[PDB]
Amino acid sequence: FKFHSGEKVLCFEPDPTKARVLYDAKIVDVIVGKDEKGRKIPEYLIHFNGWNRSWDRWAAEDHVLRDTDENRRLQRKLARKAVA
Amino acid sequence: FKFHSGEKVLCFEPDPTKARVLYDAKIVDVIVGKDEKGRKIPEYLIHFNGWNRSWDRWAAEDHVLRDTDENRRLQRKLARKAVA
Amino acid sequence: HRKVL
DNA sequence: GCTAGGTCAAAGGTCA
DNA sequence: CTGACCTTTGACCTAG
DNA sequence: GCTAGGTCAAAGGTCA
DNA sequence: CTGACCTTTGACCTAG
Repeated sequence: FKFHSGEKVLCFEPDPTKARVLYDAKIVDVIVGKDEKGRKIPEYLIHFNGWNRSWDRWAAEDHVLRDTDENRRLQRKLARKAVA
Repeated sequence: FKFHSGEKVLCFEPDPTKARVLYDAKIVDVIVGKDEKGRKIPEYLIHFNGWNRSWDRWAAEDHVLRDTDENRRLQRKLARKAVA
Repeated sequence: HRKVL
């Protein structure tokens, strides 16, 4: 699908109760999964750079951004919000 | 929430790949769960009348209907579609 | 219960 | 600074 | 092969 | 004390 | 005529 194993990406904080920020991350595994209505949807196991594997989280495509100038800009912008 | 343990209800087929029909069922257990965005949502363990406990499925509120004249009418209507 | 604010 | 309890997500095994 | 359940394995958090 | 759960046996339905 | 299997109920215990 949109991202592939090995790919370096940006990924949203997987924990809802925490500041919405973007972490540098890596696709560890992809997996065809299934929506509530049985449609094939991809799932992505994500590794958070600089944290060890025990921090790896399953995330929906929604939650994973391409490592792009524009997404990096969005990273910095969310990073400032969270500190302030 | 909307339904309670012990309550007799109608419940949608929980299996997407099967005919959309309504089964007579019973709320076995309710459970406060959490949505993708961490909001509290109720989950309901449903028992399907006439099938044994090994067929019990967790279902979202969406999937559970009150045992009502109007819902019984809907049941019959879906049941006819499914046979035809 | 997780990580950083 | 530390430790003890609870709790969470992942992963794996069992049961029918 | 699936869904439910239970258990183990790290790691956190909040108490004390 | 009362409550919600869990286990259990009695009893009636349907089916093959 | 019988046994398997499901439901609903009333009894009971226990944990909180």
